[PDB]
Amino acid sequence: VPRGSHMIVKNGEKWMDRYEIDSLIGKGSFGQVVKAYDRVEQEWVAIKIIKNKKAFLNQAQIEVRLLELMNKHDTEMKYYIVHLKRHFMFRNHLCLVFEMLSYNLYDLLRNTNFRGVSLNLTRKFAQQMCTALLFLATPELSIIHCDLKPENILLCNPKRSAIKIVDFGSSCQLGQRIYQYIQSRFYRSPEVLLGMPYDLAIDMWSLGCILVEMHTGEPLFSGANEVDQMNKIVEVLGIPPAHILDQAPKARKFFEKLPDGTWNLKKTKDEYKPPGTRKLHNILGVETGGPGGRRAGESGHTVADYLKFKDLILRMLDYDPKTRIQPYYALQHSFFA
Ligand SMILES: CNCC(=O)Nc1cc(-c2ccc3occc3c2)cc(N)n1
Repeated sequence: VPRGSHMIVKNGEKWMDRYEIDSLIGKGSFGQVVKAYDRVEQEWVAIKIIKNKKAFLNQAQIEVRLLELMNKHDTEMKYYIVHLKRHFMFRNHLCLVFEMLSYNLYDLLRNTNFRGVSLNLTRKFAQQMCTALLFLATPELSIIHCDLKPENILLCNPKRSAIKIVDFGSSCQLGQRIYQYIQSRFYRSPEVLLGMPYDLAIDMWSLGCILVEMHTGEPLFSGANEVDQMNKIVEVLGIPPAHILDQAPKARKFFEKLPDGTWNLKKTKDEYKPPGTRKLHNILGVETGGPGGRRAGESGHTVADYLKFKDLILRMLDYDPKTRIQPYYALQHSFFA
């Protein structure tokens, strides 16, 4: 019986006279993902090997349940989610076999030297991701991904724009609270930072942050910690509405109520641009040739195009989860006309 939690996986070995292990795709907290040739079906597969650890096995069984639940819907919208082919136990690990995909949107950014992809490619990713979130919002699913980031969105094919969402290991359904901390820090919604109730709208917040990053090459809100995260959000979007902060268990982690009932930023221990002064209009370079002016004198990057993109992003980055744009309405936006 092995001591480590990780499965020993030797490149070139063959599992169950079926799966020819080629290479490691990536390692994580959960375990690893290996590229393997399925000799029975004659196709490449990504095998997700879960660590022999109770927390990770629990997460993986939830991910299996949610993926199988999505599998039974007929809609074309379901193909924006990675397809789980099968799962089995092997050398005492849960193994999930997925369709082989290409590299992730962070790798795509690194291949641009973090200068960003075109607004035309950003629009394509945006439409597919809004369609995927519409699928998760199906009432019988009502799945909150809770970890949307460039690394969990993968190209199907390296030469094409088709994408899929992977990793439902931190996911839950509408009304559940399972994990102390949720969302990757850069992509973490205000409601989660403020310890407030969360629904499917937190995934739309993450998408808004991701889409700006895909076009600029840099994270919109790159917090070192939760206080820095909230402060960088405030630089762009201003002090959150009073009706939110007044109900927020963790309002006083970031803000203080003054005697008039108005909220300001909490004092530092002892740096940020004033609230609302880091305008998204200028981050995107709407009037100034796009990010760093590098898009002036390309097509598909007009002021008209940028204004529609910014308007949609700011609807996705609404502080109020009740009024934040929902996938159904985002798809009708003139940005997609
Ligand atoms: C490191 N981030 C975690 C992670 O890789 N998770 C993950 C990855 C994959 C997956 C599926 C197909 C793939 O083709 C190439 C890589 C790859 C990963 C699927 C699921 N459900 N979760």
